[PDB]
Amino acid sequence: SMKLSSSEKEKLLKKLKALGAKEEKPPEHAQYRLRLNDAILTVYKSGSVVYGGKGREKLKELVAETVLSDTELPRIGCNEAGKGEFVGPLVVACIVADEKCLKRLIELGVKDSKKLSNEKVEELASEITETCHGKVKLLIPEKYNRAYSKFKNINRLLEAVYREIVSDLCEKFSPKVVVVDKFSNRAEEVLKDVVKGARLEVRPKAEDDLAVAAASIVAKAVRLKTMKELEKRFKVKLPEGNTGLAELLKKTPKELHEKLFKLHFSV
RNA sequence: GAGUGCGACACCUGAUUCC
DNA sequence: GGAATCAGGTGTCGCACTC
Ligand SMILES: [Mg+2]
Repeated sequence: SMKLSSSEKEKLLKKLKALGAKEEKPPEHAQYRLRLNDAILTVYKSGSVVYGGKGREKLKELVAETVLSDTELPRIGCNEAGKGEFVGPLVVACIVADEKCLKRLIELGVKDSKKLSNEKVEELASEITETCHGKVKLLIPEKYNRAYSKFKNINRLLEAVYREIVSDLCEKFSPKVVVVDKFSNRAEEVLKDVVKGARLEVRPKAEDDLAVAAASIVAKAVRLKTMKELEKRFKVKLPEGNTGLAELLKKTPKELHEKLFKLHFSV
């Protein structure tokens, strides 16, 4: 389920009441629950909005209208995966959302990839990339390790990667807003001068933004796909996160380390 | 030692909808 | 009994940064 902002929750509630919806007793941690005919809408205090009952089409459209009314388009959301994992690639993804893309993300109930299973992520990423334009920078470990040699700091590397993608996408698409996770204290500073006239937002919990969340899903799916390829390529079994790393280091032939791991890590 | 942000991974428990 | 959605919480492992 997607996450509504504070203003959207309030505007959605008013809108649904204004066309007759009946308030019902909300479940634990929910803000409100409305019935419209036989369709149920539940909005959690977190902002997550959940459809229930039957004939959910009218509810879905009303939510879409609400989110569309206060979301400036076109916009870009930016996110990375594989940053803190010793094994496998670093992936930076940016998604450009126009109206058709935004409506799609809403329909899909898109949210932060951290809250999604692997199968859900792969499924959603293909739905996303079928509708939205975007750009992905993939750094498999062999490439990552070379890039890291020049930067000697992951934030500096991330800055360079984001700066290039965002600059190119802004020149091409000229969005009204650019939103990105605060991945370093210097990220705003680096991105400020490549976004042209767009409003730039660098902030924590950036995945509350639909386009940022869509980007987290794409970046994560690219990582998962690459992890599988690395496994078949080097005939090795790999953990998606940081588990069993000391043993994995010993098990893995030394000449494959630069091809599988982020060597600068101390694990 | 304690935090913040980013990246995760692995679990527990409760609620809701539909069949 | 099955599919799914949400929420509150626990632990572990990394890079960067602050006190
Ligand atoms: Mg991410």
